[PDB]
Amino acid sequence: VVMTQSPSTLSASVGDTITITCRASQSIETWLAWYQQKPGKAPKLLIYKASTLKTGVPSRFSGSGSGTEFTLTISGLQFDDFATYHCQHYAGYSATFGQGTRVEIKRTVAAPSVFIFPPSDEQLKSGTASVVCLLNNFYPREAKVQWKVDNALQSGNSQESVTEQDSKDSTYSLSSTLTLSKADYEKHKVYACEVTHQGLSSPVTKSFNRG
Amino acid sequence: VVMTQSPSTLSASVGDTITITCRASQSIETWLAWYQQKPGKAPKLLIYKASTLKTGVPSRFSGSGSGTEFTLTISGLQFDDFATYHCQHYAGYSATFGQGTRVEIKRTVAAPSVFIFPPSDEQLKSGTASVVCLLNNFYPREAKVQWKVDNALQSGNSQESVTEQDSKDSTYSLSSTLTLSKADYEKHKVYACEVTHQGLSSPVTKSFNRG
Amino acid sequence: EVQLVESGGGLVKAGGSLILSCGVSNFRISAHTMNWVRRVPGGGLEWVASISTSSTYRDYADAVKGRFTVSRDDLEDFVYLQMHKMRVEDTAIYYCARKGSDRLSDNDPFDAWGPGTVVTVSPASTKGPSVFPLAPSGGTAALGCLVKDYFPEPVTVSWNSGALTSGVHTFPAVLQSSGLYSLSSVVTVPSSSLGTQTYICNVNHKPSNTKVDKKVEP
Amino acid sequence: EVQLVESGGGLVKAGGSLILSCGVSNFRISAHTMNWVRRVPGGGLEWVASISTSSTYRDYADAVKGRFTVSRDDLEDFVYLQMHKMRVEDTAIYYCARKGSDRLSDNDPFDAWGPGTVVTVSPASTKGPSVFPLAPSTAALGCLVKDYFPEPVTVSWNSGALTSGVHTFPAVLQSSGLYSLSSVVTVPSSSLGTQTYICNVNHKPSNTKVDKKVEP
Ligand SMILES: OC[C@H]1O[C@H](O[C@@H]2[C@@H](O[C@@H]3[C@@H](O[C@@H]4[C@H](O)[C@H](O)O[C@H](CO)[C@H]4O)O[C@H](CO)[C@@H](O)[C@@H]3O)O[C@H](CO)[C@@H](O)[C@@H]2O)[C@@H](O)[C@@H](O)[C@@H]1O
Ligand SMILES: OC[C@H]1O[C@H](O[C@@H]2[C@@H](O[C@@H]3[C@@H](O[C@@H]4[C@H](O)[C@H](O)O[C@H](CO)[C@H]4O)O[C@H](CO)[C@@H](O)[C@@H]3O)O[C@H](CO)[C@@H](O)[C@@H]2O)[C@@H](O)[C@@H](O)[C@@H]1O
Repeated sequence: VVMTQSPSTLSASVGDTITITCRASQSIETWLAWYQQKPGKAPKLLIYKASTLKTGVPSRFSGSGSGTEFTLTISGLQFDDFATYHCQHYAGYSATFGQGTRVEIKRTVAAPSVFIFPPSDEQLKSGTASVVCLLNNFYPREAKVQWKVDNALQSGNSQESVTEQDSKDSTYSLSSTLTLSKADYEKHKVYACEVTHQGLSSPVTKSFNRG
Repeated sequence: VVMTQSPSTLSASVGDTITITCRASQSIETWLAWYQQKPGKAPKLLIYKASTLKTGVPSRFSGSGSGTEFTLTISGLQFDDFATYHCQHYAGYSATFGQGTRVEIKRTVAAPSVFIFPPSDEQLKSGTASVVCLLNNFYPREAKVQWKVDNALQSGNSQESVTEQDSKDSTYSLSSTLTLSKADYEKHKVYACEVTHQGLSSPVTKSFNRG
Repeated sequence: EVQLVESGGGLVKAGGSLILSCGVSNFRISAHTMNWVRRVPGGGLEWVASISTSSTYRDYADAVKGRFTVSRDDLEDFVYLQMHKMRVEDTAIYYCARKGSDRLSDNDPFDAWGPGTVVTVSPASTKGPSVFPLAPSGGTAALGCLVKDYFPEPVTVSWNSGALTSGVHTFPAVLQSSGLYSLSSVVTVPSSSLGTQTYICNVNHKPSNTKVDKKVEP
Repeated sequence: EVQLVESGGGLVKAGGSLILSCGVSNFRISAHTMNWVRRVPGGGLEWVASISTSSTYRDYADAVKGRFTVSRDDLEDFVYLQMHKMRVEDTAIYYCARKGSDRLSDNDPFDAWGPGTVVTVSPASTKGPSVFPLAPSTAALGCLVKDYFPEPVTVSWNSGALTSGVHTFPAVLQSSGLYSLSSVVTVPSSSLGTQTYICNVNHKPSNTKVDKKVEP
């Protein structure tokens, strides 16, 4: 049994009415639950048996469907409702989830401002080089960051984190850190960060030469 | 119930006959077991019910005693018998052990040869300084190593390990590593290892100046 | 031959938690009282915990009472040791031992031991961060602070003691392979102010009460 | 009201093991089927494991069957998850959750969850040592074999030619989680200008061989 949510990201505004669809690869009758999850918190049960609202859950949430097609509807989206929603087929001794639908605040596409920072000499003295790439205030959330060291595409030596949707302008920001030993860092010259995003006509590359 | 073994270390020669005593703080009848343990290995049950040899144990091991006083005897100490021995009071749902007796090969007191090694430049490029102190071929096993950096006694930044008793000369050796950042290492000049040991009339200091 | 195998040892920071497990080979635990014993760096053995058949009785050494829990799984032959609020003196090799003999009686010795697993508890429950400058387009320049190698979360970052808040992004921390957290905090400013305006990031790590002010110049 | 709390998360290297535990407050687990679920970095939830009342049935996701084991302790209200031979894609937040309802039925949803515990799996299952010389000022010289994982490391001197006077010390585990040892040898000082000294370090877990000559 495979559960598929639609869409993967749902953009909307406060006061809207929105619908998330969950499709089961085969009939699951009404053995379906909807959960809400806020970042860093535990999931909360919203709806079970396809349409039974859990006690305490506001009446703007509504579940419907049966068989292979199910819908969660929020009528009068409030700010507290922006979060990820999960559908779940649950059986006696197993369960399967959808991939989750993130409900975010709608706005217009915005390309990021990209900046690159070489490692500080203070940190280089310590034997570690952290190269940082900043993608500032972009929308939507999907972005691709590639590290190239002397044009060699890098993998496995970088980590990134993304901010929550900004309260003022509804954009996201991303930080990517490439970490190398001082030796490895000084074995190369050109350090570059290549950013792909919907709001850009072509990928943007920011680079620097060690020196 | 508190169990006390005596002695803590027993020095002997191959072919000797030795006795280790175990005292109980109160009468435990014959509810006592003796275990053998080699370094890095699991304890092995030798004797239980104070005097019953476990199947597979050589007949040179023998247990005796009852109440509060117990003895383990090895008649014809062989090389494989040099190890730690643990007594244990065992009850239905609890147990308590003595502190252990290390049976080692006896020899004459020998002071250590002391050597100090500054960090290699190759490691210094990595941002880490390891200063190493070696105490070579001493007896008995107990030794004290203190690090002094510009006469400031160090604590918490060193680790040491001790070799097993040497097969040829029955001495021990000890290695102590002081680890510092490159920054902290280059902020001081005099590095000193101070060794206290029975075979020395006074503590010995070996030093070097960064340079 | 009867075998036992521990699993789950490693490096823990003081105050943390770790759970050990023990599997067996060539016997069932159901008829055996199972035990946890530890060898301390001093070389002696300490009885840690005992769990009787059917989990009827669970006994603990005084040094670990209230912090450790022993559990058993007879259907799959597993023993568990939960260790919470760990102290430096919990550093030891941990063995699971079977109470048994050729014929089972009401009080048998520990006749089978696992090889042991090393558990080391470091005294440093917290570690303070290093702060490096992310030093400085058209009118907009970006600068920031890399707050690296701290533990645990969280760290707070402000710019100019709170004066500069617009355009500030403090990113979710990231957990490195060293077991230490790292994050960055950035701000975008008019580039024409890089030679007249001072920029200082104020990093506060309350778990270690560490405050660091770092000036970020080009 | 009803509470669950996980314990035991942390940083593990690929191929290693970690055991999680779950305690509860204000209910007993005996009547509840208990479950482990994980949230992956991508953001979705994955069912991991399920253990029925009396441990009659134990069910696992295909991705973890054969590597994970779930256990329960009804008398003290604990659930356990053993994770062995861990892979990078096991990185996730792990929650324990009970199946339950106002009236217990044969198929209830997950009505109570713990807050989750973070489990991170590093890609590097082994790491090879760095070898530095302990250069002489009877003289002593040696090799510092630092920052490898896991045990063991083997050291010989001159491929076995030099065995007398050699002390290879038990490794030490550093606060970084990586092992370090030293190997030393004492030689006549009058031989420092004619005899070559090379330590041969062999780390079989990473198939690493390193020869380092130690000059004054
Ligand atoms: O840790 C002790 C023992 O445990 C394992 O062996 C088990 C052990 O069970 C005990 C047994 O006690 C009996 C009851 O009191 C009964 O009323 O009377 C008889 C006769 O005196 C007692 O033997 O059973 C109870 C549960 O009823 C249990 O709590 C006890 O621990 O002993 C029996 C054999 O005596 C054995 O079959 C069990 O498996 C095992 O680790 C052993 O080596 C330990 O010594
Ligand atoms: O995971 C499902 C459920 O588990 C918890 O509740 C338990 C559950 O037990 C079920 C029950 O099955 C019945 C018996 O086999 C009986 O003989 O026949 C009827 C025929 O319909 C079965 O329903 O008992 C067995 C054990 O023998 C067990 O395997 C089943 O899962 O359900 C009962 C109530 O139905 C409950 O009392 C049990 O505690 C709990 O987490 C619940 O929320 C879950 O949905």
